[PDB]
Order: sequence, then C-alpha cells, then structure tokens
Amino acid sequence: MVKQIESKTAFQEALDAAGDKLVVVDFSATWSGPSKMIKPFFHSLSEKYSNVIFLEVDVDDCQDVASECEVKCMPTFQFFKKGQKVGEFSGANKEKLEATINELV
Amino acid sequence: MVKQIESKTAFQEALDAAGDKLVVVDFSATWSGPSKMIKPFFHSLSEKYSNVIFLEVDVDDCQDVASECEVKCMPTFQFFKKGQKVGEFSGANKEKLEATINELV
Repeated sequence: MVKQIESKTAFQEALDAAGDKLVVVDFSATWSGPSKMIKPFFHSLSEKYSNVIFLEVDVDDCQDVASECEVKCMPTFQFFKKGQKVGEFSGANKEKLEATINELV
Repeated sequence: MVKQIESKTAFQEALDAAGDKLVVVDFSATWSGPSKMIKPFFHSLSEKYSNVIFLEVDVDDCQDVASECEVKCMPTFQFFKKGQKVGEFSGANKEKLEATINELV
C-alpha cells in the first residue's frame, strides 16, 4: 500500500524491513501539478504489484530526507534494493515508471 | 538588490514596476543543496547588473506562485520582460545564468 513517510527514522526502518523487495519512493510536493497528476497512478501500481513496496515522501514534511537523497525535481522516483539506490528519474511519466519497476523487480 | 517575494500580489506588482527592465526570478527551496550553493552568486549578479531586477521566490512560502509558474526543479530561473516570460532553465549553472542575462538584457 503506499506507505506515507513522516521521518528519517521511518524511511530508514522501511528500507530495512523490505528485505529483498524493490522499494519505489515517490518524492512529491503539494505545489507541483505533475506530482498530483501521477499520484492516483502511483497508488494503482501499489495494488497491482504486491511484491514491491511503495513509499511517499512529501519534500516539505521531510526536508532532511529530501536533502539527503538529493532530490532536484518534483516528482522524483528513486528505486532501492536492499538499501542501495538502483535507479532514479524525475517527471510524471506513467509508462517509464512502470517500465522501471518491471526492469528492476 | 534581490527582492524577496512573499505573495502573488508582490510578484505581480514587481513585474509591473520593472517597466522595460529584465527581471530574473530565482525559484528556490530550503531543502535543495543546489539552490543554496548558487544563492551568493545570484546575489553578486544583482550588485553587478544594476539595470536588471532580481527576485527570489521560496517555493514553500509562495506555493501559488510556484504552481502558477509551473516550477518543476530546484532552482529554476525564469526571465521576464514586460510581463512576458522570455527564458527559463533549471539547475545551479553559474555560467549559463549570467550568459542568459547577457543574451536577454
């Protein structure tokens, strides 16, 4: 389900609990039109792929997590497998989001 | 001098008062490493070019202005001449910022 992240602690704990699973993180902001547009599709992907963990990090709630992960653009999707960042892109491209999930799972 | 913008009213008023002058607007966020890095250089450009107006808009203070202007990335520089947007780029590239100011003034 999309797990809403509200601290650096919660983010680190989620990346540890995932084990072997792909984690897809949506970095979003309330002021981005692109971030809102893709947010229902992000949520449908989490009901479609049960074996992938989907996290949401609002960059204004979690400014230390946004700065640590070096987010530049809104939205940014970063992909992690066992604590290592294994992919990243920015922009609201639905096809590329699902295509990267399939490449990486 | 870099004029700090804290409302949509203030932004619209500044773009009207500039008359014929180039206006360079820095859209920044506190969570962006790139936005902090370029911020002293942005400020030196405003003491170097007296005939250009330099505005700063923090995207979390002014979320309606950030959403109207369709800011995607941090920092974004938009350039305006007589209320019309005449250029834009994102990223902390010092040389390209000054080079665009020279192309447009």
